[PDB]
Amino acid sequence: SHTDIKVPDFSDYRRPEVLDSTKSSKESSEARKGFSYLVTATTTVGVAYAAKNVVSQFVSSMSASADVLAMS
Amino acid sequence: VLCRESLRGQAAGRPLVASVSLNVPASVRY
Amino acid sequence: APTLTARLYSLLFRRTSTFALTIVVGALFFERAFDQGADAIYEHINEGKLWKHIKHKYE
Amino acid sequence: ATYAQALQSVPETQVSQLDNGLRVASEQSSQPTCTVGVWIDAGSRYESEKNNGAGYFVEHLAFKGTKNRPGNALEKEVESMGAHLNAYSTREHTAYYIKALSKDLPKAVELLADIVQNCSLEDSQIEKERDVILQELQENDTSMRDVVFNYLHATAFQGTPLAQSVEGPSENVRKLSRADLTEYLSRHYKAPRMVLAAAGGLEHRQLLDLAQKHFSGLSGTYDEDAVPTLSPCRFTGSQICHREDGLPLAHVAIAVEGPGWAHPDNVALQVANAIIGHYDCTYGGGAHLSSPLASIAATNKLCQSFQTFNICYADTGLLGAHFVCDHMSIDDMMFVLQGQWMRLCTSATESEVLRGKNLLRNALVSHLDGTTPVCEDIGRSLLTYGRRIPLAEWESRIAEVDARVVREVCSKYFYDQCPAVAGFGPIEQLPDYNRIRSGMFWLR
Amino acid sequence: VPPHPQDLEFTRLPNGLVIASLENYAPASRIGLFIKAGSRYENSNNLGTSHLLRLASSLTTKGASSFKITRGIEAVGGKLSVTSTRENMAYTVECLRDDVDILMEFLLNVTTAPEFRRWEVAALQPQLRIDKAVALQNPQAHVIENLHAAAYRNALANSLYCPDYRIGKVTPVELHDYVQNHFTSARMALIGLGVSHPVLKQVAEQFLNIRGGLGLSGAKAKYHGGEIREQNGDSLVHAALVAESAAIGSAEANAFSVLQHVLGAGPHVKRGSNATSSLYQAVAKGVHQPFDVSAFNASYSDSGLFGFYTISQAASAGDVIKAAYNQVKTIAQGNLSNPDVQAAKNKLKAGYLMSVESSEGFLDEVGSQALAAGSYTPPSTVLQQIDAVADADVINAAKKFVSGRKSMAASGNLGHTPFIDEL
Amino acid sequence: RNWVPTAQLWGAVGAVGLVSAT
Amino acid sequence: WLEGIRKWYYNAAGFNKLGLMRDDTIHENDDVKEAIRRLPENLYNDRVFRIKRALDLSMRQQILPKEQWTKYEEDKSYLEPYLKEVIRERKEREEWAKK
Repeated sequence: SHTDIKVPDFSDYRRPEVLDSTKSSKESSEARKGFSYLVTATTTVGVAYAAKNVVSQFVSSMSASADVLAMS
Repeated sequence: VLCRESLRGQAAGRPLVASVSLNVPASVRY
Repeated sequence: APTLTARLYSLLFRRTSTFALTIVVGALFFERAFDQGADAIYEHINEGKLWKHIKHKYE
Repeated sequence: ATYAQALQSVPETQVSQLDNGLRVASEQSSQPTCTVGVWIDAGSRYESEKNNGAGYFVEHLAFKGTKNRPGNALEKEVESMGAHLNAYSTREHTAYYIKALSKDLPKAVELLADIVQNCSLEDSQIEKERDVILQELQENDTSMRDVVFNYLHATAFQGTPLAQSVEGPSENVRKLSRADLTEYLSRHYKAPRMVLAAAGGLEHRQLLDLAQKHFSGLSGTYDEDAVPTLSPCRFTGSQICHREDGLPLAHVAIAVEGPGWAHPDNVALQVANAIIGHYDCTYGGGAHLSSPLASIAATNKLCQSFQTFNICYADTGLLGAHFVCDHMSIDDMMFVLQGQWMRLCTSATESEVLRGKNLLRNALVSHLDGTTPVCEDIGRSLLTYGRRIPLAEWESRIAEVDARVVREVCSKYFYDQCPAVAGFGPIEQLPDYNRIRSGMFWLR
Repeated sequence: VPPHPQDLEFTRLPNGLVIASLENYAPASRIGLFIKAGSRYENSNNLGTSHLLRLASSLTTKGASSFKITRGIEAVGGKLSVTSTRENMAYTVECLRDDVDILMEFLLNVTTAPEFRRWEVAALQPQLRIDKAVALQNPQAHVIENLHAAAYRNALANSLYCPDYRIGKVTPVELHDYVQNHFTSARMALIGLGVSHPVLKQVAEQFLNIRGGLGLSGAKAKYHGGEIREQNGDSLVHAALVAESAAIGSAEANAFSVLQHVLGAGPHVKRGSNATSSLYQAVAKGVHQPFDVSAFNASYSDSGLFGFYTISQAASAGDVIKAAYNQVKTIAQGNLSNPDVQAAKNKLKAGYLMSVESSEGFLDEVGSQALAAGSYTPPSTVLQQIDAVADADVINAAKKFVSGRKSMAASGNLGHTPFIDEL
Repeated sequence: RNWVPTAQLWGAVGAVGLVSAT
Repeated sequence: WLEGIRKWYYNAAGFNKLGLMRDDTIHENDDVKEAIRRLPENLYNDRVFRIKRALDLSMRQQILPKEQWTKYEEDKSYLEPYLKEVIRERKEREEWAKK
């Protein structure tokens, strides 16, 4: 039958916060999301710091150089 | 449609009666 | 009990609207924090050798 | 008179309780036929990995000869008296009931008591019902509607009792002994865990006398242990993808974690599921249908059918939707469906919520018509809710719901939540779980 | 606390329209306009026109657009259905008690004043290929179409679903004319539930007055003998064998209806062995397989069919049909005790009371009588009607089956499935 | 109606942005 | 009253020199396309040819002989009654969607 199909054990791959199969995940869910989405946000902040500097440097080359500012 | 238990009752109880609707699914009673 | 990271999720970055406001403001602060820190680290690494260290000298 | 008055003037349900533990409930009317039955907190969730399929067998064996009425004497006696006998097994609720004439009430209650208490469980008959269940499990294998729902449970509630099918695995059916069935019966089939419901033209006093005279023979507590109480089941956001191109149409069932029987939110979730609604290709309205998912699905001809469900259990459930479609229409159907969830979470018009309420208002009154649905409602209500809920109380909770409530509740249960997804059939297009999970919140 | 039951009121207008309302004090309302219009009143030319009309109930009317009908009914949580028999078309609306006049308005617009726009009808044409194909998955359905087709000549031989060649060919003019001819005062009958009588009467006078040709009555259910045998290549072998029973109005109908329950009508016990069923026990002792057999009884205002339906394997059909036929012939010759009839009557009269229990079945029964006779006869008199049927009437009905001309219909692998002449 | 707090929050997100690089 | 200018402008428009009626020159959109789809076989197959001939004229940079020109009096408004209904149904859908 198709009722012979049970889902294999993911206890190896699971997080610690959802291992107890007698426990409602909802209390941990917000923490589990908050952890992963923090990584993403921290990455975006770190790139945003870089991107700002890279762009600003190219913009500054297009601006007035040292030798023109000197003899102005 | 494999055993005799489930197969009971499928023989025509009455002349078929086609019902169509706006909301409810279309059925064929008896 | 509301946890540490869940408390961030719940109020700070559940919505994608506030997600960005957090990133922007966090990046605004991070820039000040990191530059200042890494400047000071580089300046302590290279103590006395840069102009700002020997500027009082000739001024 | 008005709808609000009619609700108040509806016959009030009444409940009494025997000393041995049994609850006895009744709904009186002016009709001549009636439904009477027995509802039990028993099923797949109470079963374990050893004795999975016990509740089903017992249901299979129930109506075969009792200890005092052997073979097919019970069958002959029920048939010859001009009445119907019926049964089922939910994951959380097993139930036997008789539909009969009001005149026939005493005999009906006696035959119910006979079925429950003193069941024969003939060994030659277990060996025949073994083959019957083994046939019936192959009969369910071909039904794609059932397979995808059993998979939804299996993956939603993985590693817990609710993952188990009510029918049970073929190996357990092949090896289930009489010792297991009788022990399952002796444990679970008892008075405080049972309810006797009735509905039709009948007097509550008389039902209580019949229950006192026949059902008070049941035991009233335990041996000081052996009292199983429900441990909560872990919901797991996860996917199961039975790829099978040979079958004609892909069946998909997607759901997020449910509220549980107790939660008031259920009303707002029923209103929510009524707004998204349900469609079938035989519907009349088609392109002009109110629910945008049906309208879009009808115009473009995305799917054959879809239905939003809220399956409820003790402290959890499955809130989501089901659809049947062509193998090239899965991504689109999924996109419109999730689009509707996200929309309802974030933006919900007052008009469509009123439509959502009225659909549910009509659903309640449509469903409780005839005695059997009311007898079910009583028997189920007392096991789940604890008491029978009047239609006025339901209406109070529906009228309570407005647009803000639907948004606050939909967004609570759906927005940024891992959903349990089950796919069976030609499902090559079925979106990746990360893409489904990305669809469970919005761009905003 | 028990509430009092009120009388089903009844009024018949001068123009011929039958009215009946029951003040239920219910939360929901349940209104139906029953019409003598259906598969039978089609003819050789305009076939499947009732089927398309059944489907077209939400199309644009003169007072309301198709969009307004769908959205207006759905916004109040209501639902508009159409239920066709061979004889009658039952347009039914359901809703809450405060939204009655709205659903009534749409009901009248659909039934009295439809437009049948060329493009809308043309757009609807492929839906009846679907709606047919959906129902024809149940092989019961197709065997019954073939049975009626082979049993009768002209009238009831018309298929309820549209003929396959007529898919696409039904015109908007044919619908117009089919409505104008049949949807008329003497042929119609407005039923109500959870509603006051005066408003239902006033609406029925104000809107439902229209009359044209035809004027009730009818043609002729010319009974014949036939067999159409459709080779299927299916898992099972579905078959049916009937003869001309009595029409619905007489006591003979009740004798046949009792005889159905004396024989194997249909199971009562979930997962039972069909104990008190006669036909099932007659065939079970003969052949040892998975099967099912049951007594089929159709009764109309003109004519009726009675016999039985058999489901079986390839080879078993030959034995099953014969053994069931012989069990009808053993009753027909006269082996029948008094308790068999007294059980069967109790089964029938219980089953009748159960059929009128839910308000949908009740309304269908009030609407059945409003057209069939033009009257109402409450359950108690129907109980008396059943109990008054003699054993001689049951033996005469069973004898009329065996003696009368035969009508067969089978579909499956029919290699060892007999003809009528082989019986 | 419902996009007023969202568009205000995105209005703030965009605003600080122009402060972000400049 | 001023039907004259209505008549002058008609002649000054010049689509009548190509043998087109007014509703052959209407700019297609969702409503017009739908109205044109609702047209019965005869009026559709006619506008097809009227347009097919008018384009063939426009290619060759010519117009019809003066008698074959469309007449302001005999200029039938074949498309309007359909297009009015399509527009009214869309307005209804929008007015219903408003609530």
